[PDB]
Amino acid sequence: GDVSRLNQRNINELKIFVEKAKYYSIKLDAIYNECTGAYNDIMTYSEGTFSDQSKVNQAISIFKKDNKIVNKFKELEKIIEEYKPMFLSKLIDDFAIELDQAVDNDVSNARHVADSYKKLRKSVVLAYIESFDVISSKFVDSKFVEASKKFVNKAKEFVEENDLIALECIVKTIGDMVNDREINSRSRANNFAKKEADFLGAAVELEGAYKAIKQTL
Repeated sequence: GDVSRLNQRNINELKIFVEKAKYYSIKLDAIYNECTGAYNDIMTYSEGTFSDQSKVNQAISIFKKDNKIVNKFKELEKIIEEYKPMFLSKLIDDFAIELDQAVDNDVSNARHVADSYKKLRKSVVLAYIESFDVISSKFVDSKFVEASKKFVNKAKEFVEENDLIALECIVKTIGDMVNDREINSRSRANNFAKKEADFLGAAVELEGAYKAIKQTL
C-alpha cells in the first residue's frame, strides 16, 4: 500500500539533521588540534614528580581558559539536543566540574581532566550516531530500518578504533547518500582500513535501501 507521504517525511527529517550537523567532524577536529598537545602532556607528566608541574598547569589552561573548550562541546551538543536530549549533558558537566577542581594542583586531578576530555570527545561522536539511530528508527521502510541498524553497529565499531576518523567517515558518507553522491565503498587507509571498509559496506547497503525509497517518490 502506498506510504509515499510517510517516506517523504522520513527523508525530510534525515536531510535536515545531516545538513544541520554537516560541520560536526570539522568542529571535533578543531577541538582535537587545540587539545592534543595538552592531553598528551597531562598523560606524560602526571607521574607525581612535579618535575614538569609548569607543563601540566599550562596544559590544564588550554582546556579551561575562557571556558572555550567547554563551549565548543556545548556547540556540538546544541546540534544533537533535538534528537538525544541529555545524551551529552552529564559528560559535559563532569568535564566542567573536573576543570573547576583542577585549580587544586594535584597529578590525579589533571589526569581526571585528561580522562574526562577523552570520554566526552568519544561520546560526542556516539551522539551523532545515536541521533541517526533515532531518526532512522522513525522510518516506515523496513529495508531502510534493517540497513540503518547495521550502519549504526559498524559505525560504533569504527568509533572504538578511532573516534575522530570514524566520525569523519560517517559524516562524509551519510552526507553523500542524502545529497545523491554515489558512496565510495573503498578504504585506502594504512590504519583502520578493515573497520573503515566494513562501515562503508553497511553504508552501501543503506544507500541501496535509500535509493529504493527515492525511486517510489
